[PDB]
Amino acid sequence: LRISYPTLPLIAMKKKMRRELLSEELRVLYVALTRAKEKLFLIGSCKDHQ
Amino acid sequence: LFEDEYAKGEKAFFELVDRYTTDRHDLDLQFLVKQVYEYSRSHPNPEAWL
Amino acid sequence: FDPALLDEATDLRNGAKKLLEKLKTDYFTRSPEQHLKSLAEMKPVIETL
Amino acid sequence: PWAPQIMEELRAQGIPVYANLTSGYFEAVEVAVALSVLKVIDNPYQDIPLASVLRSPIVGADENELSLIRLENKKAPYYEAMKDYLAAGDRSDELYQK
Amino acid sequence: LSITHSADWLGMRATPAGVLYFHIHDPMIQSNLPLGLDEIEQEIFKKFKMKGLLLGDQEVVRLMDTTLQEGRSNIINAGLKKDGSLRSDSAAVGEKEFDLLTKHVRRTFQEAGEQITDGRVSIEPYKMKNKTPCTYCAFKSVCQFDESLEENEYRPLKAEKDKTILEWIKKE
DNA sequence: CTAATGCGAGCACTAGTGCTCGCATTAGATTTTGTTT
Ligand code: SF4
Repeated sequence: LRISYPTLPLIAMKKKMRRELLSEELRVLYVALTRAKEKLFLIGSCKDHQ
Repeated sequence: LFEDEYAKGEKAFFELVDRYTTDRHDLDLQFLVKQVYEYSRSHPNPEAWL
Repeated sequence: FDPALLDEATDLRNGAKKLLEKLKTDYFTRSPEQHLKSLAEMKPVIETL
Repeated sequence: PWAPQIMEELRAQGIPVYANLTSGYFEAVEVAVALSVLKVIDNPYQDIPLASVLRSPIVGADENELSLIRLENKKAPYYEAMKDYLAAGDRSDELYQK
Repeated sequence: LSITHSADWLGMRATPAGVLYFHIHDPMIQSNLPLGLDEIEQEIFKKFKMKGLLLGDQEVVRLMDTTLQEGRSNIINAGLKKDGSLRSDSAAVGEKEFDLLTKHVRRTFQEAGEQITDGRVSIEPYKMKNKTPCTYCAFKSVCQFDESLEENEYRPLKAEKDKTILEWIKKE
């Protein structure tokens, strides 16, 4: 038939996975920041400040 | 394995291949099996999880 | 009326709209019966995998 | 994947850098060249590794000297052309000596 | 070529109607709405809508898609307003523009051929939209291009908009 | 994804004219973590 669309469990898992991933990235950041003894630098990049 | 399965020519195998590959080649199914297997290897009983 | 405030409220309301339309397209462009049918239909393929 | 470009800039400013990297090895020119030598030793009838070795500092053939080798035999493999140049060239030529 | 030799090859001098790309593939439709068979066939049909460049005329457009009465075309990147005039989304240009382009092309060929016979073999990779010719090139180990080396650098090409490009071609 | 573009429709205001609403399509965007000796 040449058609494709997400089933309910796929969407479900995608939602689940997104929040699991974000949760971990958060923890990753925590590990990073807690490595420092005396000094901490946070560097990032964006298109526009304002 | 893939060659053997193509040789058998079982309808189910073609049914799977048709769905998880492109119109030109079957490399995506290759990567799929690799990925599913690798993931299953993080369970204490991989085949049961599968 | 503060111009910025007008626009800010407009933005938020449109935010609500977007959230709902995302919800609708995610789950409710197909009846639950149809979802279950497509799912069940996929069962043999999974067994081969 | 950001680490190399960071190291290059920090090294460019006298700041010593260390990093356990797991990629980028085969795009280093020396590696491509040394590998090319190994390939040519395995099978000289590979035009691109042969040309790589010839143009590398290992031999130091320039673009003119390269096309000059090609002129001896256009249709054949590049190795064949090289052999032919040797077969016809006089020992007084610098290219011959290379 | 086709235009320059039309009179001799066909019988009459012709006008550039356009250049079109056809994507040969067996597409897969990703739809969020349940589709009837006819609607699916329509979506598949849509997947083959041809990109490229056209002549900005309602007649040319209608000659390329005789079905199109009003709205967007499913065969070419053109559309007609309720007015019946060309949609501004349409990938088209005027007569002068097409001729402008073709002239630029022949200029490119002349200059290139000149430099080839001039013996120009310099290592000058371009870089445009993060894309380089090196990725697809077999000769990376022959050139031994080393950006870290002085005298080895990419050619930065600005990915300008069509209007800007044609502007350049006119001024040149 | 998301942001912009345009085109057309309607709903509301004080029949035309404003502007919200909706749809549909390009355009640009993005560049993995560990396990042995
Ligand atoms: S790889 Fe060497 S030759 Fe091929 S394009 Fe990049 S630079 Fe020019």
